[PDB]
Amino acid sequence: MKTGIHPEYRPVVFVDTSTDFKFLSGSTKSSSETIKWEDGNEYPLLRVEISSDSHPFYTGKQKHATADGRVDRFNKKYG
Amino acid sequence: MLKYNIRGENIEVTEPIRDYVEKKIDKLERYFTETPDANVHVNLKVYSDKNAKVEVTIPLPNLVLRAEETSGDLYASIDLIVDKLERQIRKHKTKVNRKFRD
Amino acid sequence: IAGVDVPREKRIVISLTYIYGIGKQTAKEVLAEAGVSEDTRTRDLTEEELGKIREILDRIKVEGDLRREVNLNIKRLIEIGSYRGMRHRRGLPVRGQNTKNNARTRKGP
Amino acid sequence: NRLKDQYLKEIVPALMSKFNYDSVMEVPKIDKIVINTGVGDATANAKVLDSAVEELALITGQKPVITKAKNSIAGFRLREGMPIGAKVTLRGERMYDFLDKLVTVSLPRVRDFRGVSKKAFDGRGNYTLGVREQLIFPEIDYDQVSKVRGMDVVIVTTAKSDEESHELLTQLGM
Amino acid sequence: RSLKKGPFVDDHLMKKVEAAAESEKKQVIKTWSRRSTIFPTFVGQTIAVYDGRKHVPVYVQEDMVGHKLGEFAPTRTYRGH
RNA sequence: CUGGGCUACACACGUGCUACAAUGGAUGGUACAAAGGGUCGCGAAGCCGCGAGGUGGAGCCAAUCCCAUAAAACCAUUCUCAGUUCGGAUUGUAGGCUGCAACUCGCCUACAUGAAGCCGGAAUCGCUAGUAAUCGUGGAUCAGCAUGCCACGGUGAAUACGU
Ligand SMILES: [Mg+2]
Ligand SMILES: [Mg+2]
Ligand SMILES: [Mg+2]
Ligand SMILES: [Mg+2]
Ligand SMILES: [Mg+2]
Ligand SMILES: [Mg+2]
Ligand SMILES: [Mg+2]
Ligand SMILES: [Mg+2]
Ligand SMILES: [Mg+2]
Repeated sequence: MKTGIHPEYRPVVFVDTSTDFKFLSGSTKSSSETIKWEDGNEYPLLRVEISSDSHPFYTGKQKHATADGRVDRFNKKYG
Repeated sequence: MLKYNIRGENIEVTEPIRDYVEKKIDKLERYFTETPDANVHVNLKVYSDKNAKVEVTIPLPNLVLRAEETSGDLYASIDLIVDKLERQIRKHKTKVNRKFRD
Repeated sequence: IAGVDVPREKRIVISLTYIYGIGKQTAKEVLAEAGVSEDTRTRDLTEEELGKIREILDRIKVEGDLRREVNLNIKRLIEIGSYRGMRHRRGLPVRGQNTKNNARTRKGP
Repeated sequence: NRLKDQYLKEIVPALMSKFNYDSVMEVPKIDKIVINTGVGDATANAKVLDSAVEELALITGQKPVITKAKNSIAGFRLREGMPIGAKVTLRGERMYDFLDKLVTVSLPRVRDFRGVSKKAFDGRGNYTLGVREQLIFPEIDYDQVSKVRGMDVVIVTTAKSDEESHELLTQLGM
Repeated sequence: RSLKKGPFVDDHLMKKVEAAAESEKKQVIKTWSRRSTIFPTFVGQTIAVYDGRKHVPVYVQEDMVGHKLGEFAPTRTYRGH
């Protein structure tokens, strides 16, 4: 580990604002925050968008949409 | 770069006729050293007594070229309509240059 | 931020319209069910405000899902043999407008 | 840090009584992660290369080493020794933490998230992923982005064939 | 009929295919009415539609329901310049 | 008699409409006309729908009733010089209306997509006062369909030494 030629890599605690999903994995970005978790992990409380707990392929997303029947729609629309 | 437009009435505008009109009126470029691109209006008509007519209009900016002829067959009129047109280009060009040079 | 980066100096009513599938009028309802004023800068809304908007915008369709659906409809017409398919496949005007002149916005230069 | 713990505490027994391995060290693991970028377009302008270099250094934690061309192909207006590309090699704690971040928060950011390819194996147990958008990784920001450009994260595993690598990756969470 | 009072289906065309369900794509139908929306009952059938000078056969699918017959019978014969 | 076509399309030309934004876009309030049409016709109030529109039937063979709220302009807020809150082509979906029938091939509405375009080369056109410029309105043909045509009014210039 050569010194003086690497960017800082202080630990950080992740938090998912979508569903309050705590996560711990150190990251390079400081993000200017402070929060301690899991018996002491004082580090930035890095906010983030949806994590793997809500994504379609990374989670159990059910529909988020609907389907079509066309001939069913033709029968429903026409009557 | 001249763009042609033949209005063939009472006659069929065959390709040999189109080539003849295009190549004969194309030699006017030597005179008017910059002919701005313009549309040529050509009209052809034949009577019952075997007479042919050609009308040409070439609206150059300050030069309104016209000539209309009646002769026996179609080809004679086209060959004889250059003389009326060439006169007007020579008339208009040499009128401008020599008069401003008193 | 809300599906994709939105402008910062702009306004929330205007910034939202930068994502495919949303418009000026629909931005009135998503800012109404969110219960937040229209005249609010994007770099002023809190997490509580931004959270409701993302929840509200989830119900409506957005980019990608809408981008693929329209293309799927275009594909359905290409091989079914409908008349609109040849217009779509050849780039000529699809609806009922002429072609002798003024079809450049679809045919190109 | 934790992902290694769950790997060696739960995934290891699963591979044990799923593949009926003779001894312990026959179970496959992840050896290294190597990330590569290409700046072949930086033949004239040598500064976009540098920008990508600090991008990689920021995104991983270790400065990349600039790679030099091994040939002088005239089709790509090249001469030998021209600096093309960069690489960051992760081995140990950094590897596990980066893979955890990639799988839990980076992948759920692609514009069309339908699932990673199931046929991206070289045939001998190594997986190559091909993300091609800059801030798929949450760390870098949109304002700092100067040119959208892709990346090549490569995972090298000790498994002897494709399928057991597939189950190892699924166990990890790919 | 592009309104609530629709849809519009031609009588003599509709009746002919209705009694042709026993055939089950065993006879070509030769008709002129291009202004009839394609019904679910038409699915699987083959109809010959007049394109201005002749009859062109089309096999009805499920995707063709709700469209007009003439959409699949191009009239103008264009082959470039 | 049915169907198609006169609506085609690599392209060239003429005549028009809309723009390329701050004297502007958007939102709210409000004032000021003339000239015409209406009986197998105009069609109000009321109720419904975001909308185009639907039900309803008053009055009118009309200086009486309807078409029919004129628009630019004025007053407030906001946007802050960007291919944008400019521009609207193009396209997907869902509708309305006429007609026996809207695919070739009609007009209009709702949602979303958002293109060229930041004043135009050579050349060239119109206009002398309620004129040019700009904004609305009506009528003929017409079941439906006009950026065309024929008429009406609102605001309202600059310049003409001279041949
Ligand atoms: Mg000669
Ligand atoms: Mg039309
Ligand atoms: Mg005509
Ligand atoms: Mg606008
Ligand atoms: Mg239509
Ligand atoms: Mg719209
Ligand atoms: Mg441009
Ligand atoms: Mg500008
Ligand atoms: Mg009319």
